[PDB]
Amino acid sequence: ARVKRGVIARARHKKILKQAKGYYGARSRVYRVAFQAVIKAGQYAYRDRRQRKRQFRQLWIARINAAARQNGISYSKFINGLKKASVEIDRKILADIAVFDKVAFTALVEKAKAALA
Amino acid sequence: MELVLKDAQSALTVSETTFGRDFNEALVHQVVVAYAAGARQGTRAQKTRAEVTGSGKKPWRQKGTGRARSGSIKSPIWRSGGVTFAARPQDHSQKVNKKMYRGALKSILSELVRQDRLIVVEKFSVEAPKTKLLAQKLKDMALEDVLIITGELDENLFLAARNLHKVDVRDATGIDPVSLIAFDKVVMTADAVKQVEEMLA
Amino acid sequence: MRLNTLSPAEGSKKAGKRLGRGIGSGLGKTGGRGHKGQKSRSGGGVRR
Amino acid sequence: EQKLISEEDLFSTPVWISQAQGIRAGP
Amino acid sequence: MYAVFQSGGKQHRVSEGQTVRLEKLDIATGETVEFAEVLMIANGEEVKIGVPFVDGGVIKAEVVAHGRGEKVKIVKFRRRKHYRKQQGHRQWFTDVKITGISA
RNA sequence: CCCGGCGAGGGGAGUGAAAAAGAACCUGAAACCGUGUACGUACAAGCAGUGGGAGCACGCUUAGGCGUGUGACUGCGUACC
Ligand SMILES: O=C(N[C@H](CO)[C@H](O)c1ccc([N+](=O)[O-])cc1)C(Cl)Cl
Repeated sequence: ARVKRGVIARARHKKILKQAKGYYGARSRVYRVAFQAVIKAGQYAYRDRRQRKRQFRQLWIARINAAARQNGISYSKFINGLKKASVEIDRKILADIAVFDKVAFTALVEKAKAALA
Repeated sequence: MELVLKDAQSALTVSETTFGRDFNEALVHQVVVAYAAGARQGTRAQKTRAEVTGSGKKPWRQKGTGRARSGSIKSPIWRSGGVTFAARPQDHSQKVNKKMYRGALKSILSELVRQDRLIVVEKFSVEAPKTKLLAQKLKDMALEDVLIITGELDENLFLAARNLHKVDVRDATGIDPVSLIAFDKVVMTADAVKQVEEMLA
Repeated sequence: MRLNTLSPAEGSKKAGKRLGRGIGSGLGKTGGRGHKGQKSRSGGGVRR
Repeated sequence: EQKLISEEDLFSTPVWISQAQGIRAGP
Repeated sequence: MYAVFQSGGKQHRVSEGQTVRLEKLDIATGETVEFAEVLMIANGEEVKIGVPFVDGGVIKAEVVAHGRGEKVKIVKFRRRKHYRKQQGHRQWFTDVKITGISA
């Protein structure tokens, strides 16, 4: 009962070289190199799902700050103003409003200015 | 506990412990596995590193050459002369308890009754040893894939059945567990019942 | 009951071990022997 | 008529004797 | 005119006719949902929240599809320590079309 | 029948179901070596990936800012055993 490997082993390798498309040099050609490349791709992929959520918030905060200071208040006071005014609009939405409706954003600065005084 | 005869209309009284008892799936399965294991020609072999034809000299000087160290051109890592754990002829047959065998025959036979795959008749024989003659009879009874168990090893019946693949003939003494399963219908003579009954009891 | 509708009893046929066949099996590398020393060796061990 | 060549590329040349041979160390 | 509302424990800024992808809702794909907790409504003029949520403010919407998104692969991997796994995930979602912003 | 050293090797015709079945002949994978288009690249410094993420080009997105490729800038990031 001799079992030959030919068909199954090729299929397993071809799956990996397919995951390695676009990579430079041996990493897309040579299984031994590709297999290490594809795993580390996975390790970074896992990681950057968590990192992505850090990067975007830093962006939103930075944009609100710019627009807040444009209406004559700092980010840190503005958010505190909104909290004591019991406004709950989050920073993804606020950074969006900061760009596309500067007039609504100004109205949120007053709302937050009133409460803060 | 009565099995109705096909045509004579003369019911036959049998032991409910033999023909009327519950199907033991786990038991039957064990006895069918051992029969099939009992059928193998355990005939094979390969060569160990001791048995491959070739020489005992180390290829290398142990040290100094850049190669991997070697001891034997018959090492199982080497092309030719491999086979780390080579096969021998071996006996695959298994034990079955007398009682687990009989108990198993009884369970399957009792199911045959329940599934209406068992056919009881007064007599079952043929005239001249012509397979064609048997073939005619079998169509008439609406049977095709069938095991025949007769009272005595009837020869005409035996000869006529040899070329019919879907038909097998057997005397009561020579029955076995897998044949009673492997056919769509099973035919037993009245005499065949009495012999099977005594045997299992 | 046909030859292709028979099974063993549940819990009748435990599968048993096959060492050194990948990380997933749990027994890849070493094979349950630990690392080095007399017990890890082929034919290795002390008498009764 | 281009039959394969003898080649005579059997390569039992491996492996020739191998001294350092060499630096003296280190005592 | 847009409005802001909660749903899949996250917020969305949306206008009428827009399709927006939410966390899974227990609603059949032809029924209408109402979101009655709305953080802002803005048109020519703009009513914002004081107490959280707009007083008279309701958003009505139609559930258009349930489905599953692109597969993502999780890999965990401890080098030299004879450990890894790999593992799959597809996340549920409901898509809704905004049909009404009620101020 | 041609090119061609009365060569090799090719191209036609013809055989042949099929010649990309033609004696270096069943099928006919990859490392490796090529030709052809798409995009990228000569002020720009490092496990070559991933998270962002401009173009430009395709399949019209087959009226719906949709799929494939390519991907400038940019945040993280020292292979495996
Ligand atoms: O092989 C030698 N040198 C090795 C190099 O691997 C080592 O660096 C070394 C150097 C100096 C020495 N000494 O001065 O006695 C001994 C060893 C001999 Cl000189 Cl000992």
